[PDB]
Amino acid sequence: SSILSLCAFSVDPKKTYLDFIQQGGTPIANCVKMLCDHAGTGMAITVKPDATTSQDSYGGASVCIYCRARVEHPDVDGLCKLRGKFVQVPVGIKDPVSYVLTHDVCRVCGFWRDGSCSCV
Amino acid sequence: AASDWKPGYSMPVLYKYLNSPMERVSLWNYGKPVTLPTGCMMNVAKYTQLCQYLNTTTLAVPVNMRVLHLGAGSEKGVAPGSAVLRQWLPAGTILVDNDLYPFVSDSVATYFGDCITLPFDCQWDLIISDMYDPITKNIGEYNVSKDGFFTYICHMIRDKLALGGSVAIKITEFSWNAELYKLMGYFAFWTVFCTNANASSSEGFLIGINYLCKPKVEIDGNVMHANYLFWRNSTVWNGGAYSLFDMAKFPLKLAGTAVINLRADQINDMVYSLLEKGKLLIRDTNKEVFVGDSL
Ligand SMILES: Nc1ncnc2c1ncn2[C@@H]1O[C@H](C[C@@H](N)CC[C@H](N)C(=O)O)[C@@H](O)[C@H]1O
Ligand SMILES: [Zn+2]
Ligand SMILES: [Zn+2]
Repeated sequence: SSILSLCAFSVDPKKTYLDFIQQGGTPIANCVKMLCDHAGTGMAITVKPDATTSQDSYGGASVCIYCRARVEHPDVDGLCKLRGKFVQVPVGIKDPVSYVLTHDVCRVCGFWRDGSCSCV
Repeated sequence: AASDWKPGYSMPVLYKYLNSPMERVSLWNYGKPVTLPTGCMMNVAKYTQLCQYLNTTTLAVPVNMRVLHLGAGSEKGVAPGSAVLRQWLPAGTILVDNDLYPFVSDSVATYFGDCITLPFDCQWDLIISDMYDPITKNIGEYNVSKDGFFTYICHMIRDKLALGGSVAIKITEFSWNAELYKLMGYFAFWTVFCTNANASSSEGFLIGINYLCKPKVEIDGNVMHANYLFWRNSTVWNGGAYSLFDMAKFPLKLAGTAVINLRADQINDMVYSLLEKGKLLIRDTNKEVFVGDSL
């Protein structure tokens, strides 16, 4: 893939991808969407699929720009937060990589900070 | 058809007793009349249906289960089967996978290369293979036993699989091995499972449950594969993915399984009945610690 190779050549894979989306690029494909009972609580990144009927659930590594582009993650001492877990996004979404890159997980309740988190 | 709603089909026992001649497979259903739930990759459906079948067996499922997944990569560089296994297996299960070519996976460790060079020397509780090489098959007029990665699979069963462990090995009409079939005689139970989603394919999963390390039955591998093809030749399935809408019970439950580093001299009558129930795995008990496991 051309965009993944551009991302891997660049200092900031996230910026490179998001700029590319904004410029008309077509989203990363082949994200691994799981089958689940959609009876989950709806948290963002979970040990097992946790989607509500409002969400899709994805294999974490397949929606991680750094994993997909084969470049080191931002924290070289740590481990990818997505790989080995499952990522819940709105059920329609066609660009799950973008969604993951532009939202933040509340660190106490575990939901996305996009109107699902209720803390503070 | 009602049968479209199960995860798939397993070889009827009677076929396992036949002496079928080897013949080409001919399925009645090559038009592939099955739809997949929206946005769903074929191998996600396939692996999910395989795990649905394995949910009905006496799989030994302990804490710190060791699972090896060979042939986990795709041409698109992701690992759909490994994602399903990660969803399926209990939290804290050590899932390690492998493929010839680089790919990105939700396993705790991935090794790129010939499975033969896999650098881990531990004993495993469950080995899944989807390894497959297209049309680089043994040429000739005869469908004969193949020796590729199957040689390695047989070696892992003989030396690197805990007593009580299980395997599920992808085979097709041409991609099969006679010794692997014979080794299924060393398990408490063995079958071939064909997923409903891929019913239009000779693909089957050759499954052994609860390894005993002793031949419980004697299987001529060459005859057995012919028997499997004869079964595919004398049954007609629509195919289907309806079982994928029943996911409430999907996750594999801890089975009530103990791990004991028993000696070969302590494998008595009780041990064996425990092995056949999925209640006991015999191997070293230490937690295998991988660098990439969030511990
Ligand atoms: N000796 C071998 N060692 C390791 N992998 C192999 C070997 N031979 C074939 N393979 C792999 O078997 C795989 C067959 C694939 N169709 C597997 C699809 C994959 N399981 C999925 O979830 O989509 C290829 O990726 C091969 O690289
Ligand atoms: Zn990553
Ligand atoms: Zn919150």
